[PDB]
Amino acid sequence: RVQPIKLARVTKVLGRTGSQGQCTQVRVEFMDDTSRSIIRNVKGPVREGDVLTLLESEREARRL
Amino acid sequence: NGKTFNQVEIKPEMIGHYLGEFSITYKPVKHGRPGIGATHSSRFIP
Amino acid sequence: VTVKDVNQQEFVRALAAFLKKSGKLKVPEWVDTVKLAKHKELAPYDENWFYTRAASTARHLYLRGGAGVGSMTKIYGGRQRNGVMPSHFSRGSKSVARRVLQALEGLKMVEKDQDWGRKLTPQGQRDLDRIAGQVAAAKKK
Amino acid sequence: LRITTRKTPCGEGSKTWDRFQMRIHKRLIDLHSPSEIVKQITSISIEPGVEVEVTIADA
Amino acid sequence: PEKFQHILRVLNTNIDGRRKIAFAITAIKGVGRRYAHVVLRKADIDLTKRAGELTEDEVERVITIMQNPRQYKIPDWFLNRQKDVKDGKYSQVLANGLDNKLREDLERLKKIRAHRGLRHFWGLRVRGQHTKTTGRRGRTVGVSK
Amino acid sequence: MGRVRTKTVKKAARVIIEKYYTRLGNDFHTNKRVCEEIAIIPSKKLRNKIAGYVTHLMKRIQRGPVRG
Amino acid sequence: HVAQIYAIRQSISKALVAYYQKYVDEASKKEIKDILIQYDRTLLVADPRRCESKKFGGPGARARYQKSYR
Amino acid sequence: RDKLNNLVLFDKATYDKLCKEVPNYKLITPAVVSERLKIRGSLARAALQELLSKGLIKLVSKHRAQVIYTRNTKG
Amino acid sequence: TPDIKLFGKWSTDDVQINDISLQDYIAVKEKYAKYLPHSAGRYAAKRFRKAQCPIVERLTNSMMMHGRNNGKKLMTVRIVKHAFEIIHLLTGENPLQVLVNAIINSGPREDSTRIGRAGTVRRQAVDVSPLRRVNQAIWLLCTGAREAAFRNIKTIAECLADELINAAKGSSNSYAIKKKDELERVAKSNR
RNA sequence: AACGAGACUCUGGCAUGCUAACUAGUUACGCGACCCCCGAGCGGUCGGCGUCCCCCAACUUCUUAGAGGGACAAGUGGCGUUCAGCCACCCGAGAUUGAGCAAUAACAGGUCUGUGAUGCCCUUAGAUGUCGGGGCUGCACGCGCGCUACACUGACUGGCUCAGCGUGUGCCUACCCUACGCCGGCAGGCGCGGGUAACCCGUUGAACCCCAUUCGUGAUGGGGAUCGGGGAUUGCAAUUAUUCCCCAUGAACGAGGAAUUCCCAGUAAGUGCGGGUCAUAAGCUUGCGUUGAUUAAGUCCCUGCCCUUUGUACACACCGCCCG
Repeated sequence: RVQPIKLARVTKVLGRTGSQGQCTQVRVEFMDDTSRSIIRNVKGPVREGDVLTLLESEREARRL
Repeated sequence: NGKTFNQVEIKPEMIGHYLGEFSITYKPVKHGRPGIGATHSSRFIP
Repeated sequence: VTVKDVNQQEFVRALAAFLKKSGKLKVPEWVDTVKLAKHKELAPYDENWFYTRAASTARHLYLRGGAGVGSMTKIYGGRQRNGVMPSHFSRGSKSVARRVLQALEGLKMVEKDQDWGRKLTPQGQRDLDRIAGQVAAAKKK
Repeated sequence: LRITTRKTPCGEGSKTWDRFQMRIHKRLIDLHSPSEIVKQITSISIEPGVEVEVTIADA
Repeated sequence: PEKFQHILRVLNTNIDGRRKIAFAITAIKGVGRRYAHVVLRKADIDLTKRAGELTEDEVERVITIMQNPRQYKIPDWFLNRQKDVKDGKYSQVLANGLDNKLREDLERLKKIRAHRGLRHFWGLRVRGQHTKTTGRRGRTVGVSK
Repeated sequence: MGRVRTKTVKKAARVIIEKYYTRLGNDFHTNKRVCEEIAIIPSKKLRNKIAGYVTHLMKRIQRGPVRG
Repeated sequence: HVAQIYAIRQSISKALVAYYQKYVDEASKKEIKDILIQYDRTLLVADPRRCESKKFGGPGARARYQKSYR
Repeated sequence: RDKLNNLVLFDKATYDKLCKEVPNYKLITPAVVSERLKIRGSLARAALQELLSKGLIKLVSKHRAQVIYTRNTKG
Repeated sequence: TPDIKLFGKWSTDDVQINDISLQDYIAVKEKYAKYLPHSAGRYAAKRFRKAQCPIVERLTNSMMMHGRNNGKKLMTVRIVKHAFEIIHLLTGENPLQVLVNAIINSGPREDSTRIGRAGTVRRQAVDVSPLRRVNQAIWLLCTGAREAAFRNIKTIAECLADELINAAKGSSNSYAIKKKDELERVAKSNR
């Protein structure tokens, strides 16, 4: 939306979800706040410690 | 042919050719009316 | 220099020109009606293809132990597109190569030596390495 | 020696084959000595079914 | 440069000055690309320029070198026709005469009424080919009630 | 991966440690050559396995008592 | 044409090394070893990869002919 | 398919523009001459060979299947 | 230069990655600069192993596609040497910085996927890996030059260098920056 | 306790260790011969290029094939009951290179046209047992496996330069693989010679690829279907064209609906070759090299399979059973 482009980085990978394992739950640290953390769904193959490019942190994951 | 002796007169215009080109050995063909299984539809009865 | 040192694309294009100056090579009449191999679909664009191919003939004899009319054709043969059928390899013409090698032998740049094949005369081997340095003189190797 | 042929007589069912192979072996020992004592000692003292071929000369 | 002329008419087919000389000539029937790269070289002219750059003097020679090929020493095997059959000579056939010649040989093979003319008249393949799965024009077939 | 040891290894590994406890080291290569002499293992690949498990057991036997 | 290029590179790299290994001391060639193996690209090592053997029911070793149910 | 117009030899405006398009364009390939003018493309191949003998263009790379030419190599 | 290869003429120094997000999956100059893009044929037997190999090589790999061009990697390298050459004459830069912008500008920020509910199509918006962005961006722009030269008088080299310009400076005349924005326009809707 | 799994056999990957080689090489000279000064020098010599010469030379790295060794979750760090194991890393060839072999029980699966394997029935002199001719190729149509294409990442014409698994007359009853010389545009013909084969063909001088011309976005020179005439080879015989070659003719086709197949590393795809059938002839099948990607490191959504629990009017087993 009218939020500027955010950047947030992985702290840990949780497990794979979706109905073919195509989605991946992941925990991410906000990269400006070190006590803030949100759970996300990320499509691509990820390792740990890599940075994403979030368009919002209003969105939050809860299920497949 | 297979049973039949088809008679022919020899012309001077036939020279070089064989005898067997001037007598056929099959019926040219007619049809037809496609039959039953003649496609992916024929089936069932009981 | 030895002919090994230089580029070979350059080698032929000066060797072909060399021969045609000196009145060398008595050519066959058929040279403007000749497909040139069984696997071609056309005549060459070139109008001096005979001069070009005699260059490539004499070069290979310098390297390898020398071989007859059969082997020269096998070196030149390529792929044959049979249309709807899959492509296959085949050999080209023979009677052209049989005129090439006999035309060279008239100049005594080759000669029928022992062990089943023509081999290149010392006079021939002199003339190759003579123009081999002319290549390096020209551009700059 | 390779033989690559059908595993099924009267072909039916999934298409299968069978590789058979035979491996021959050759090796030769060259001697130079009188032909008598060679042809004497050679033909004896052989237990298995293994062939031997003596040659007069080759070199 | 060279604005002089373009598309022209020659015997029985209109030939453009747009295309290269050899390839331009091929449009005339009885002349393939292979037949033209010979005839141009017997005429001793360039094939490295367009057909619209030829002069009238030049093209007048072309048709003569074409239509008397034996007399300009193009071999007999390199012709369309060797001993036509019942005409007694080597021949080279060009555009509108080709069709006339062709229609004769069809007529001849129904005159004698060989296997050939029958297959021609029935509209079926002359040469050894299966017609079971080859053709179609036709395919609408039904059988139900 | 995989390669979980079978019972044929674990049966003889225990036996070989009980009756030749003294001969054992804790190196792979030494424990191999001992198994080669105190017994015959009819394969080569099998020998390389039984040694490695004999080694892996001998690590734990130098701690508290094994129950096998 | 291709695989020959990698072969001649792999040999000349090792050739140079062997000359130092035999007639010169350790610390000369140890240095040279660190440089080459940095951008290793099979200069001092060799691929174990060669072609696998075809089995029936395919034109390739893995690829299979088409299967029809009707 | 489509119909695109082409010319196998030059006329006035093409030829005159051809001499003055050179300093205005940094990249020069036969393909670019196909679009900016209505030119066959094989015409543009030999047209550039002519210009290089005058030194109005400069070669920068050459190959069998593609060739590049530049303005004058100035800056 | 004497201790680090160029490209045969093109510096890999004065080349930056201008994101902090997409570096460590874009690299070209740490020591990974080489005279040519080629490998011995190790590129993948682990998931992490893909990343390491150069960006310039990855570009050459994804350029040869669609049947007739497979297994012709040497022909492919001809197109790339002309590409950088054309890019340098045409605009005048270190022509790798062009490519790095072209990759970074073409990678999506958000993406959609499928989710099964009620036997009917519903879609869900999700994020994307940096490794995904690079893989996608290399795919997209290579499709452009392949598409354009399928009936054009222009060669693929010319087409490809044009496609990296319009990607490196967004202008929506490329096949990439169009198709990027299509995905994100969907991802806004169903979210 | 037993069978299957594994173990096993074959194959690939690691040896400057071992064993030994004119039917395998290398190196070294001895060399003398050819070649060009091409570089120092002069041409010699020194250096460079291959071939002949090579030995009573030296050696076995390369090639060949035998005996052996090497890899075990071995070592380290995490994790696990600290058990069985799992993950990362060092060394390095990482614990999966690919095949062969494979249980219990079953199917009214295929095969009486492989069988001098076989029951019963039939037929057996006007024979279902021999010669001649025709057919299995006949087309308004429906479907499957494939091959070749729709071009410029191309075609065309020249030039350069690399490989492997094999096979071959002396066999079946008449037959092989071919070098070299000569004649022909080509198919081909003709004269001589070798090969029982790491010995002769064949240092298999293959294609894609590579380098330089020509064509120009045009159903075009892309595509090569259809079709006319002519020339060769096999055979006792070539017509409904056996096969091969030359000239001419120049179609559909300009990226493909509903659907659907196959594939994870020297793998897919592109590209050629050998073997099989063979008197003549692969668009097939079986193996082999060469060039060599993108994408994944997952899941039970679809399709299907293994184990437990549960329900059943089913057991010819849901392709079941059963109501008006």
